[PDB]
Amino acid sequence: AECSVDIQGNDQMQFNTNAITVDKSCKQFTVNLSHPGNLPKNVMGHNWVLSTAADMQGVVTDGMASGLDKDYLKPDDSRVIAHTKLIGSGEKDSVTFDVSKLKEGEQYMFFCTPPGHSALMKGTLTLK
Ligand SMILES: [Cu+2]
Repeated sequence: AECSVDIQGNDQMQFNTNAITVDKSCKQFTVNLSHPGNLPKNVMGHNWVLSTAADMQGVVTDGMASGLDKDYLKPDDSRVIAHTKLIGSGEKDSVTFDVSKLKEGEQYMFFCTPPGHSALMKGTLTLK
């Protein structure tokens, strides 16, 4: 409903949006991630990861280094505000997070951390 969004990552390393708006009065927000296509998780897995704009580089750098078995996220990374798990084609995962984690006027970015994906699979998240 108003406090959720559906996003897709496909076999061509595309998310289907580059901008998410969250109603600032939502108590929680949910992202429902899915993966059209047929490529398996070990080839074309995707996740959905939220951080500040400033933290994204570091999250991506350490995430890509962390490997498939760690969903390409640094374990215990305090910069990651919220994340789904890593999913392959035909799979689905949802994450819910507390909108009080987020500041009106702050610049947030969502992105996919797997090797080769983050520059191609990113966007803004902003409160309205
Ligand atoms: Cu991806």
